[PDB]
Amino acid sequence: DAELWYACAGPQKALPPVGSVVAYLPQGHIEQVASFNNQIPRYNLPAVIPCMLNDIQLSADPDSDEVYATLTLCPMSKSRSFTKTLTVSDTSTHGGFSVPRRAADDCLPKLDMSLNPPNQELVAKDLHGNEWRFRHIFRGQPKRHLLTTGWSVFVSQKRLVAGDAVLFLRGENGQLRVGVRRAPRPKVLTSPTMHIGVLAAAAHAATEKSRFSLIYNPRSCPSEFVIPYSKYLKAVKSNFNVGQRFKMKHTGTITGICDFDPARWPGSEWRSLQVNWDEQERVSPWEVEPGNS
Amino acid sequence: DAELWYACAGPQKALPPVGSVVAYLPQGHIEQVASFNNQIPRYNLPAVIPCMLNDIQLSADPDSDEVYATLTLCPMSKSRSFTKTLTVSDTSTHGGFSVPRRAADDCLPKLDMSLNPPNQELVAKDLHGNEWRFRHIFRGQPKRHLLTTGWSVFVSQKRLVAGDAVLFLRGENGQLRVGVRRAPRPKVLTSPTMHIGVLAAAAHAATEKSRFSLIYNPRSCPSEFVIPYSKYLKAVKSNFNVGQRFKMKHTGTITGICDFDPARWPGSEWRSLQVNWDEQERVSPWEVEPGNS
DNA sequence: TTGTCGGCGAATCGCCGACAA
DNA sequence: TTGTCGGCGAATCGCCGACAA
Ligand SMILES: [Cl-]
Ligand SMILES: [Cl-]
Repeated sequence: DAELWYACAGPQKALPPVGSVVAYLPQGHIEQVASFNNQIPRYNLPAVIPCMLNDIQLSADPDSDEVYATLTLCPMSKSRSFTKTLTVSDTSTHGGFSVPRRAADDCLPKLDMSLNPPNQELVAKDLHGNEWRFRHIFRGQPKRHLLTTGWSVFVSQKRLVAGDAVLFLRGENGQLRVGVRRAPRPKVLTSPTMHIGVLAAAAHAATEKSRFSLIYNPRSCPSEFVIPYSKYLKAVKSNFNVGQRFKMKHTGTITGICDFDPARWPGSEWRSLQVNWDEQERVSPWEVEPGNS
Repeated sequence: DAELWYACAGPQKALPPVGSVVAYLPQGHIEQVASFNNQIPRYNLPAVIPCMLNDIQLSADPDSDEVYATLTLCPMSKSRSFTKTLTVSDTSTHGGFSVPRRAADDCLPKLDMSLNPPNQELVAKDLHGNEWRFRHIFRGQPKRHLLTTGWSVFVSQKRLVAGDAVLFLRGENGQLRVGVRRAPRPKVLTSPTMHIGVLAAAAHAATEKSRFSLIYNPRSCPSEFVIPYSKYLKAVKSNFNVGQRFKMKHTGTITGICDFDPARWPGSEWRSLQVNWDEQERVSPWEVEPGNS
């Protein structure tokens, strides 16, 4: 289910539609793969590459549960939801799970309060179609919504620890969906060979106008690097200036406008906005909005 | 400890020494990275690349325990040991671990048989220096060597299942070492971008005579692709012929001698020997020996 | 509102010879 | 030689209100 995939990725995540023109930004692709590790031949590669979004394949690791997507590019010429950060008691083998009162009313199905105690056995599917059975009971003094039977098994099988978060989604159907967003945490190739591979594949696809492929790792990608081409153009046509107040979907002030990496990426709009927050320091024009909406 | 690293990799594994000339075989490097997944721009890349072995870095995944090495190449112009495949009872929460009688005598320290029952608390370090305490008891009827206290914890923490194997090494020192060899089982880059990255990095290093780097995954590499250059030359000078009997460090018969992939790797000695076993079908001259020693 | 706790009953865990392959 | 089993004692597991933040 695609709604579950975006929930585990992040609330502000929504990939461009297949068949639409997108702006491929290689600086951001490298930033993603460089976050997995810690010079190279210089390629004549443009800082932006308009591409047709040929295909998207949402995927999830079975054992680890991390979500990722495979995108195919070709260079050119809603539902009720809630998330809770798991506490120590939630993950402890001692007790069960404390359901936020707002979540049980706005997300979980309504219990029969005429029962004593009100209870139901919920059944939720994860990203791989596996069913999970939870007993949802309303007890305690003061009274509360708890998940008892089936919760600790869910904790051990998915190896959940405190600080992690559990997700629940209820669509129009009675079926429930459950997800996991783990707290922040080179096996096949070294980083320079990964770095070189990204450039050469993009270069070959750019000069030949042939389609290539990449992996999107949402929870390991600081800034999206496949954005709608229209959103990219409207950002370029925008004329930011020093001292302007901006906002992010947190507020700050633009302190400068210059290139982020003028050595190998001259004239690039990537992270070209020097900013200072009010309470990371280099952002792109398309991820900010003038701070007076 | 380097002895533990090679134990977890495999008995027939021993990398060339640092500072020696090695034969880099890109066909085998691709075979390794293609085993992690399931067309590309053609590169003028030779089937063998003599390189100086600049550095080796043995490493091990902390959580998963898989071993890998980072090698740095530059193109040019002993101890008592035993291994047991873990049974169901070994991994079951029910009992402990059955130590093979030959292992306790030839590897583990000698128990004081004057005790009743003979026992000692062993302390072994894993690949990351963590200590593991096991009670080694000699009991049962018929009598046997068992590991009781500390074994089931070792099973749960390392997530061991039946079919996996445990290793133990005893050097000249009293300190013991323990290892794990798990049964046979794309996150950051797609396979074509991995494929392209291997070629381009090797190509750039070959034409510029600059040093590059790669990852060796022993338990995911079917045939070694960084071998001593002398061993490669002596294989080329060898004149195999059809019908010759060969042996592998299993015996068979050579049925043909031709190129393995004449499309993109013409005139390559890689897997250039068609063989038929007596009881996989394409091997290289340097991994076989005439079957009459 | 909700995280943590103690309390017991339920249950898995773990060490021990008893047995065949 | 050694894998699996039953047997109990040891122990963690799990559901329940009681309590403050
Ligand atoms: Cl899916
Ligand atoms: Cl080491």
